[PDB]
Amino acid sequence: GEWFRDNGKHALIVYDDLSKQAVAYRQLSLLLRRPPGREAYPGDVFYLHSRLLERAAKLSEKEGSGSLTALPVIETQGGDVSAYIPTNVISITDGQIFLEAELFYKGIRPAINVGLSVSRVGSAAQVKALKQVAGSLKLFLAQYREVAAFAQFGSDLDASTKQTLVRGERLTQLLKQNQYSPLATEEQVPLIYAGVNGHLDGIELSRIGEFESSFLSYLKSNHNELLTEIREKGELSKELLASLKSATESFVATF
Amino acid sequence: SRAQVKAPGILPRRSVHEPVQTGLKAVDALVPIGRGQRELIIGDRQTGKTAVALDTILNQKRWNNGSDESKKLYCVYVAVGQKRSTVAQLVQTLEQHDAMKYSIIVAATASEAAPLQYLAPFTAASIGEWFRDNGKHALIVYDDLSKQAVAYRQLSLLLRRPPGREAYPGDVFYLHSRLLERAAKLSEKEGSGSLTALPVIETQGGDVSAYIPTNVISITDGQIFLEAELFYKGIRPAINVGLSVSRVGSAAQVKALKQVAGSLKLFLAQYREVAAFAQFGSDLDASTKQTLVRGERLTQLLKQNQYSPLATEEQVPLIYAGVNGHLDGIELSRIGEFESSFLSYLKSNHNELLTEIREKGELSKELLASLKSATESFVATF
Amino acid sequence: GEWFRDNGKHALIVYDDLSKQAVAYRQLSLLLRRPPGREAYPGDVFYLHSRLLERAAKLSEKEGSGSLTALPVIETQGGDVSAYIPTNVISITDGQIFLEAELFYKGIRPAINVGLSVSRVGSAAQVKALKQVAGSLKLFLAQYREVAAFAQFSTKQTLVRGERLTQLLKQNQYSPLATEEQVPLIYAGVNGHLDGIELSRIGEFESSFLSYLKSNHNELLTEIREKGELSKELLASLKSATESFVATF
Amino acid sequence: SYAAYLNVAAQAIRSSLKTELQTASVLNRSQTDAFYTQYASEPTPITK
Amino acid sequence: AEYFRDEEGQDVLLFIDNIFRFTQAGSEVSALLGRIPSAVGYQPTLATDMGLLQERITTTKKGSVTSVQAVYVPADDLTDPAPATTFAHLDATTVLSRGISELGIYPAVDPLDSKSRLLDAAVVGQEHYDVASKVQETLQTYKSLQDIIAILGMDELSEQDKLTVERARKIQRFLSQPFAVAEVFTGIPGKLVRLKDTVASFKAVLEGKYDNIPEHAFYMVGGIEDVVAKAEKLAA
Amino acid sequence: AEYFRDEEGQDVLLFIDNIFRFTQAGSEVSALLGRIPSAVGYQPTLATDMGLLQERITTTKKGSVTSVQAVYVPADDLTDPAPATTFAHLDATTVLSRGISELGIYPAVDPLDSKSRLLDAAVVGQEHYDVASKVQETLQTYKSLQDIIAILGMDELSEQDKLTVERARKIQRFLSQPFAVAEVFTGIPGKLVRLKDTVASFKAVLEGKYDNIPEHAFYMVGGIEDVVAKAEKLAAE
Amino acid sequence: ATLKEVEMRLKSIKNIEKITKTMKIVASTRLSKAEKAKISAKKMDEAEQLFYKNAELIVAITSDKGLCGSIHSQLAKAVRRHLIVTIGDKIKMQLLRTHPNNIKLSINGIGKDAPTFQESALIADKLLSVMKAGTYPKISIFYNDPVSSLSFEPSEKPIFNVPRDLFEYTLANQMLTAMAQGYAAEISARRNAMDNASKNAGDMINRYSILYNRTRQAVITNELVDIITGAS
Ligand SMILES: Nc1ncnc2c1ncn2[C@@H]1O[C@H](COP(=O)(O)OP(=O)(O)OP(=O)(O)O)[C@@H](O)[C@H]1O
Ligand SMILES: [Mg+2]
Repeated sequence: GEWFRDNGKHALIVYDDLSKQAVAYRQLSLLLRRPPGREAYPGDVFYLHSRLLERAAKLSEKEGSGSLTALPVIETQGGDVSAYIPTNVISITDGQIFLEAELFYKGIRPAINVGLSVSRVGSAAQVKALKQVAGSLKLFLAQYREVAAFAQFGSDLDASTKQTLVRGERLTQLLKQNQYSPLATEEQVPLIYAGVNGHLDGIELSRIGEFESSFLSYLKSNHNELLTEIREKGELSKELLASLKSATESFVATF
Repeated sequence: SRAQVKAPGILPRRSVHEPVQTGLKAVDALVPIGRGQRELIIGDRQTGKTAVALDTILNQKRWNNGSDESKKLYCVYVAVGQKRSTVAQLVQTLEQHDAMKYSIIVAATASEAAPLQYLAPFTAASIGEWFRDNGKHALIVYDDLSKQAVAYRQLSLLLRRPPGREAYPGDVFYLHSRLLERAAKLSEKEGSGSLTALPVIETQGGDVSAYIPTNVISITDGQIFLEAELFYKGIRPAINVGLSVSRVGSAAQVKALKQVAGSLKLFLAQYREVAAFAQFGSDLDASTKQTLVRGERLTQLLKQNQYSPLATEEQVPLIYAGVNGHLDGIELSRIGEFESSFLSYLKSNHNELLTEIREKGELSKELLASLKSATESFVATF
Repeated sequence: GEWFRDNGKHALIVYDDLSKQAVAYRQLSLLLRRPPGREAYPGDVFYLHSRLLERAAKLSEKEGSGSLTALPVIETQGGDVSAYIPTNVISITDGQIFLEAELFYKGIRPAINVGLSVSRVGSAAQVKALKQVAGSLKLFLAQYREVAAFAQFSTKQTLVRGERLTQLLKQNQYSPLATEEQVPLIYAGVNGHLDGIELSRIGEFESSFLSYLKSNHNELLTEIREKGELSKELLASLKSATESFVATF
Repeated sequence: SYAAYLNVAAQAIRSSLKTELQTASVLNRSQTDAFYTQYASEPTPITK
Repeated sequence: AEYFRDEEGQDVLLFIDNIFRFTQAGSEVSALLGRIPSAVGYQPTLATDMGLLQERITTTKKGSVTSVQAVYVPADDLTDPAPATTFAHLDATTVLSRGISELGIYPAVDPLDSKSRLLDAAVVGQEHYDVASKVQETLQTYKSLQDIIAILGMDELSEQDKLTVERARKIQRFLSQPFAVAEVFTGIPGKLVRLKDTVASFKAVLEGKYDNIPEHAFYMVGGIEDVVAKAEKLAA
Repeated sequence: AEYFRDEEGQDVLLFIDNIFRFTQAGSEVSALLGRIPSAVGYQPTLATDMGLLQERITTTKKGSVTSVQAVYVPADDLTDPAPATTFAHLDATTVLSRGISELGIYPAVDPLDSKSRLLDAAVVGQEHYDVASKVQETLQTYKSLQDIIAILGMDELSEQDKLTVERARKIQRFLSQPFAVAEVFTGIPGKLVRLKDTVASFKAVLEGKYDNIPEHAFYMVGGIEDVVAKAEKLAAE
Repeated sequence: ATLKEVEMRLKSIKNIEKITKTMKIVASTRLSKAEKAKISAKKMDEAEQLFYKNAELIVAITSDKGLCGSIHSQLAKAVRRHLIVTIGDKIKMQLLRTHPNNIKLSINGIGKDAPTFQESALIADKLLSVMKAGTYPKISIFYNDPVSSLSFEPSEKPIFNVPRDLFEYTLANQMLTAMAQGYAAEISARRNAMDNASKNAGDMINRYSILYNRTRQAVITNELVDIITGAS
């Protein structure tokens, strides 16, 4: 990857997975009879994963402007993050995507723990359209992960939080997407505008997918201009945002 | 015979199908032991392990006094790391109950050099192996293998061998395996014998995750798990029926007892599913309340006194009463009475049912109907 | 300190703190490749402290009557007294003063946990006038702790008495009061005469009452000083002013 | 049965309310959903 | 097994009972040989020994050595390095839980602890996956409501929750199956069901199309085209 | 002690305070003798070096020895190898625990972890054994309910359990006792309570004869007549 | 003792905290309707009692469900202190252990929701058609008065062709008022009790978190000690 980095090209290196690199180095060191540390890992394992990871960098226009992005995978045992290798890699990386088995089993996939996941960098990188439209999404999702423990109870449900329980359910159904089907930003931001602005409230929770598949068509055909400008120009100028509201309200009146 | 002598292989064995009648309701009825089985008696300090093994040893004098060498279960008790005064109390117990004439006691006490503690279980296994190989049945109690493991640890570390987990040597599993696997049941080509192992393990804090526990739990065919929290509640023997399991299972239970033990087990499993709300039994659902009541009364119904094994003829009517629901009307405290009175009635009346639960060993529908009759009658009198 | 002890003089040695001495001996030992034990300390971290604290002794007049008193300090991680080094020094020493963070942050300073604090020499060292007055206050407050813990889950009398006793014991830093000044208060404390005083007023009491005896009653403090023990006549003369001031207060 | 009579008349006046006019309070005000047992132990359970 | 694959030219399935003891003996030999013990006492060569065993178990041009490996979990702790390393190679999990035998649901496979990687629509198909997901959702709902159904009666459930519970029990018992090897054990004729004939059946159950019929009729049958036969016998 | 037992024939009682310091001593030297340390850090010989000491302390047909041994528990971990090995060697074991002492209940003997072989109806008699079993059952019920108490409050408990809990609290506290040697640091005069009086008093408490008496009167009194006396005193004052 | 055990203990206590926290919110949601059902009935009562101001059996009202804290305990204390017909399984249970021969009539199932005049009227109707409360000098109602969002007091209100119809009516009206105030007191007591329980759960979680940290450190120290003994 350092080649693309130094020669002015952008790269992406996926380590799947570094827990097994740590195990391999542990074997290699214990058989060399080097003194072990915690969890039988050698002392410098922090040096192992740091020397590996932070080679990832974004270079100056004076050194080539290339880059290399590192997505190291770690398999936590029983969800424990206090283990030694996880404790180190969480500290080395700029952020984490925490995939939760409790979500994976419920059929929420990708099972990202929106609460524990964090990107202490990427907020400055996000495609502007998605920053605009998802400004409210993290708050809505945290409120939902609070209120959802109350999902089961009857008509006594408070009206104030009923809107939370609606929007969060719809947003959870939106954020799940089938494997090997990655979506373009132009297809991403319209759905998140529909969700955050609560247009999906009038749709049954089992039909959200039929929305996401159908809505993309309504956009692609009826509003090619909007998707095209969102991808090509990169941001949702107010005029395009009004186009987006109009298109969503139109399809939803249809749907 | 040599101490370390190879265990019998696949071909000569025959499957465990006949019972080691312990007389302890909580064992015969929920975690049975067959002639040839290997059952771990695992529990914390002073939780009742030796008491289970010794009640088993004592019960056999019902059969060992008779005429048929097939029913007789001769016993070997290996005392490893115990103090000699405890072995003296043990032999005094066995003498009071006359059980010494068919018991052999092999003592490598704490003061005996470590090599003899490491070797004693092997030589006791070689003793029992004679009964096994000559067409008789034996029962060997290792009390306890944790101390054999400690003796072998001393031996190994002083031999400058490298330690593994818990400072125990890297081949303690091989030790306990080539010890226990010698317990077997043989086939008619080799004398129809057996040798049954009841190894004890001293779990610190109930941690089944320690090394020697982790090994023995995997070597043995089952475990009788003794718990202190059950002991102090008067559930004695303190057998955690849930954690306790037998892989031979029904093949070892007496037929008459298998019949009722299936339902006993089902009801106690429901009780364990509900137990989290046992202290809130009032407001719970009707079915949950029924299961809490009956589970509590069954758990009480299993407790019995030290040095007092009940024969199967006395276990069967009692487990029948518990399962079919007659005891649901009895205060939880009076159950101890119900047994001691109820069995007496079955001798004062319906003696044929006990006599045939012993002779036939099988609860034919006629016997089950007469038993229902007697149970209704006494719960009416009670 | 042993020079004072041996030559007939009296000493006091404050070790501040032995947790760090134990850490230092742990370093010294592990670097010497001594095999680690519990809490990675060496097996003889006990001897390190026993041969230190056993030297604090009180001698007979054959050896000159001297003495050496030891006030070792131990830092407890997370307030757990079950750790290795804490337990070792509790086993070596004749008692313990346990200072609790929950009390300290609440403002109960000094933060003496009366339940866990105990001195096995006890009254034998206490000034006679305080033994004569305190009765069994330590066990009363030890029981008050559990009474309050279960109250959270006529007990009100024990609980009131314990709250007021706990409040009475507070003291300001660098401001020590001699025993002439402690004997008076602990009577109103132990004999529950303080039950008629609101909690927030106790800080006003302790000084005002101290001012009353010192202002008027030189006859009582100049006794308890020179005598050190109460005759039932002076005990009466103290119960009297206590009842009088408390009725005034 | 004066309060009982008013209860019957009330169920009448409540069912008389237009189906498009009933608030859930009205359908609730008809739901007794209770039982009684005479009483030692209960000789007979029944609705109330 | 690999000879049956490479030279015999046909697929074979290899039973390893138990792999925990492969890892255990590896730790024993490593401690004996003086290799510094790793985490809880297992060998440093744990992962590479396991790999050198497993990765011979694979498919190739001439055939495949399938493996069904019993995995003993010491102290029921799936986080022990031995099971944790075994889990990195296996992609289908079948949990035989005594709690499922208490309900009498033989062959006692835990419908929820058991999991498989091939359940993806890409491998089994979107239909199979939708059906299995509905089954899992219903059974997870029942297992969740298991506490509330005890604290409160089933009359307290919503009709849709009650329906999911009843169809969950029926799904549970339709999952039971008479084995052919076990026909001597209890006489049962022991039927075996194709995969398609299983998806089409649990589908008919899930949709409520076959909710008309009782619980015990779903017990020990080789398909809904046999559950209806059993139910016709019972109704008659 | 051995000579007083065997060559002089008299009845001996041998106090050892504290036997753990024996094993710990063997530990301190084990590393310097070149042994590979065992578990948490004790010497390999722990199981045998102890026995050769412990096995000599015993009763014999030559003479009787009554031994009372203090067994320090490091870090309060009764799982530490030394106490765990010692437990096997003792007929009667009274485990003093820190939690009971924090509750102000001296003499701090854990009423449950403590055990003795001679607590059998054959030796102590059936009445004593039933009383002891009811006591242990009540205290274990309290310790099991403690979490429900701590979270949901005592009021959630049923009448049977509220009574069992109040009785357990009375009993754990009635087990307290002032020792004549502890007076120099507790003030309360010492008490000796005979065996029959203890059995009868705990029987009376189990039977509910004194449910009316408050807990605080059961503390540090001695017998039950002194429970009554302290109750009268609290009522008067 | 070991890390997995402290971890499962902490997880169970966390689940308990979660459950009690959800229950608090549910109770707070029901409180909104209980308050209004209490307000209306308080106005109706004051109106009816204006007549008793100008002019002039024990029915024990509680719920059927527990976790209300001291509600049922305090009402049973009031009943025994004053000292029968019970409304609710719980007060019936409190009384059945002490005076089985005194319970004449038990009503169940009304505790789940706010009282309605139908319920009160039919309960009175059973008192008049079964218990035959007619012309009894001994008639009074024991019930909980909700004093604040954090307190309730056990209370008693006495009971007394129109001069007879008015008793036959105020029976139902005062029973309604008592059930309404008892429902408000029960809901408030449960909110307070579950809040207290969740706070206690957080405290226990803090304690077991201290223990988790200590056991983590001890586990690591022990394991690395053993490894180091091996590496000699
Ligand atoms: N059936 C029983 N019912 C009640 N109590 C019993 C029973 N059997 C034994 N006990 C009591 O329990 C203790 C028996 O301990 P036991 O010998 O069974 O355990 P152990 O294997 O010796 O454990 P350890 O070796 O650690 O002491 C004795 O105090 C005895 O009085
Ligand atoms: Mg034993």
